[PDB]
Amino acid sequence: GSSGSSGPFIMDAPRDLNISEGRMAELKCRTPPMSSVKWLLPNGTVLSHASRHPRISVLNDGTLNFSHVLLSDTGVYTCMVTNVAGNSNASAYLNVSSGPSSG
Repeated sequence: GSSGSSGPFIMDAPRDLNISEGRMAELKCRTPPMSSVKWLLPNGTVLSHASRHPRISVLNDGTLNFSHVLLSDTGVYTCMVTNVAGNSNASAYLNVSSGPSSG
């Protein structure tokens, strides 16, 4: 993001999230109309609306849902945003702990 008040072309940017393994997670991310939204994985790859990934599903708004995060999914994700006006991207970390959140 650059100096100013408006900022990048991301109404909503993702932030470090903490979830357990085998649960539904989501990355807060909002993108404007007529824009290319995607997500890069810490494993060396990128997904997008087109992608037919079962777990990693990119919603319209531009949110990254996870049917069930795995201990191997733990890492850092980056959301790319390309628009005829400008280009911007954000990052975030996802923690996956094996087992539920109870005693």
